[PDB]
Amino acid sequence: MNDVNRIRTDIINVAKTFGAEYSEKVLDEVFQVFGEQFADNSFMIRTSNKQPDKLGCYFRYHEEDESQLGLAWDIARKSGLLSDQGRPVDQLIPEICETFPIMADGVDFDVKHGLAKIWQSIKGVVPVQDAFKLSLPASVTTHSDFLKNHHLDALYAFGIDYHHSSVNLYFDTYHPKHHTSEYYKNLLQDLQFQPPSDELLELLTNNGEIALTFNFASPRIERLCFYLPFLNREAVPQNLLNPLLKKYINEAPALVDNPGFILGWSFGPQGGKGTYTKVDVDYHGRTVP
Ligand SMILES: CC(C)=CCC/C(C)=C\CSP(=O)(O)OP(=O)(O)O
Ligand SMILES: [Mg+2]
Repeated sequence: MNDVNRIRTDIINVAKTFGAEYSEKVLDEVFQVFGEQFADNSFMIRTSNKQPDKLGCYFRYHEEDESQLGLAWDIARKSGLLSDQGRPVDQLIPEICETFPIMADGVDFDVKHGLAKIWQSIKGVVPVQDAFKLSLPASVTTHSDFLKNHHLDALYAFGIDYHHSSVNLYFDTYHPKHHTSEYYKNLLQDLQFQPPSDELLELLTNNGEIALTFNFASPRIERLCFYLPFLNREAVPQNLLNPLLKKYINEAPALVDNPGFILGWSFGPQGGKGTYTKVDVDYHGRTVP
């Protein structure tokens, strides 16, 4: 119903409040094809401090209704919101669906630039080596031993970023080392990424998902991401947050009195790009639990 319009209104108010580059011409075209999937599925609105003074704004949804799997890529292609510009990421979603059983779908949207990402989550966990036969970046295969050595072993999902022509591999935290802070300090050190704070190293002991980004332009792992859920606003560690992101924890729209959040900590090479914070609000309240 109006549920689509509440959502669209909320995104626009979020961008305007937090200084995110946005286009309504682009938001309209997205909502024409997808607005109903935002009302009917697990749905989150994200901001990130990729720049210190201005948050960018994204909105995402996951489809887990089995009968609807693949519909998102079909309607993104058919609608024209995702074109096939020949780039190496353009074949990845078709390759994934032939190789693995798919259990959930998702697409990510940039509020200025439109459709940014497509997700596929495997039916179950697979050894990351099973992915090596895809046209993934060469940096996945060349890092097979690193992956094994840090138990980034258990692949469960893909993100295909058509904006940055990169690939996120998502790993389940199966190993007892994945619940010790020392592991995350040593992983980040082995990558020569920005070391994390002590507050975050303690929180990371409860960590749930680890993601790594590969791109076709680089022989290097580009960045990694840790993710943690938080049951409501006040559960979120205020001290690890940009005053703009503290604000977002307090004002972010939801269709529920006190929504949960997923936070993401992206780390990149020390002294470079890729080390910032992502804040997703559980807009229906039915995703973090
Ligand atoms: C829509 C759902 C269920 C989850 C989306 C948010 C989440 C916790 C993880 C995947 S989004 P992410 O990999 O963090 O995107 P990038 O930072 O790689 O651009
Ligand atoms: Mg659904």
